[PDB]
Amino acid sequence: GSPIPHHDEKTWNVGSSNRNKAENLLRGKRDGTFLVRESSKQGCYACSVVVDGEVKHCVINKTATGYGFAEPYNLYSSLKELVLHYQHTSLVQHNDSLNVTLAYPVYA
Amino acid sequence: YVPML
Repeated sequence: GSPIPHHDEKTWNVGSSNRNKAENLLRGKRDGTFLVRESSKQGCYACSVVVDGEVKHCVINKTATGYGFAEPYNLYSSLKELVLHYQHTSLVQHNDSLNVTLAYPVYA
Repeated sequence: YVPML
């Protein structure tokens, strides 16, 4: 049951994987399946998540106060802390199209 | 990328 798989960062952190690789990994997976990867936008990370059967990509910013999707929520000290927050909190607060949580690590 | 506010 617990601990949830998100605690093993290897289940969702796919390092320097590009967009096309991410889409290949998420193809056919259920809603809420996700990964975290480096972005083509240097200095940034990206979250790729299945929403309504489709893969969406969101930038993760790193700032002096922490990682986050947008001000004033760039509050997390590590990517793991971010992931754990959004495992229980829907991304809809940032965009009404994203009604999903980070529920299922791609490799759990 | 999806716009996030």
